Amino acid sequence: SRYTTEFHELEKIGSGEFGSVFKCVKRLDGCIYAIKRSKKPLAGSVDEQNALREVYAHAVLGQHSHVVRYFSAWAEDDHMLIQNEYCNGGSLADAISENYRIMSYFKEAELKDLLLQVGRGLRYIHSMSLVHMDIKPSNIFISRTKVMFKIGDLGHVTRISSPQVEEGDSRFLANEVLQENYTHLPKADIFALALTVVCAAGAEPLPRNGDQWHEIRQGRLPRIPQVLSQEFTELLKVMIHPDPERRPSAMALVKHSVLLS
Ligand SMILES: CCN(CC)CCOc1ccc(Nc2ncc3cc(-c4c(Cl)cccc4Cl)c(=O)n(C)c3n2)cc1
Ligand SMILES: [Cl-]
Ligand SMILES: [Cl-]
Repeated sequence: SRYTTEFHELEKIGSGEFGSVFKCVKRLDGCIYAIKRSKKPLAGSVDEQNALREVYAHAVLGQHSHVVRYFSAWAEDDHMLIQNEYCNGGSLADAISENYRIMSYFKEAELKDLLLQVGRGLRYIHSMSLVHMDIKPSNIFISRTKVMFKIGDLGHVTRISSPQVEEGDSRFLANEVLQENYTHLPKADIFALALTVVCAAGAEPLPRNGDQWHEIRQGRLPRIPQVLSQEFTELLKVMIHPDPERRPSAMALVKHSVLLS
């Protein structure tokens, strides 16, 4: 078994439809990795093409400081194993839940930092003519010890020039993608990033549909209980503009003074 030969398993850190994710130490280098272990997808299934999008996204991208690093993938014993960088801070979804548990929150400066850093990850992905298509808090990961945010799960990554769109979570989905308009996909990532920051900011749980859903896609920003400066707030609001061309590109985002300050 390559998995057991190369690695010692420390604890399960995720599970779901499939499979599990384990925190492991690699024996040769003594470093900690996250390894996703699952039953090998049925040939031709959605789960397989997700795994395919992921491997081939990595082949294009290689490494970036705001993208969760993909080291290796292999299959053995009717399982698929995917080795990633371990982010010791968990996902942004975890951190938001923990904030509610203990009644903490992200200060405005910390929210801007989140926005800027994920923006930097999108800038790189977009510059390679890819789009992520599943930005949301559970796919943003956190490395600490001083904090780095990284984009995880490239399973929905597709090409701008020949997009195959597996829709993401309807809570974070821009209206034009739902309308099967795939001509501005980088701006769907920007949209979802705005709502991701809004979630991080303490907003009520986002609607999956209904009037509240549609109101959001009209460019109306959900209520945020923290007082944010008006400049920060207006930047979030423009990121969910109904006209995607009025949303900033990631390039424009990471040069924004409100964020760099
Ligand atoms: C620490 C105790 N707890 C309570 C929250 C259990 C879960 O806590 C976590 C601690 C750290 C992480 N970090 C982490 N770091 C990297 C990955 C990478 C993948 C990943 C992805 Cl997104 C795609 C393909 C392959 C992999 Cl390994 C992953 O699924 N998870 C959960 C990942 N998780 C998480 C929870
Ligand atoms: Cl098993
Ligand atoms: Cl641009």
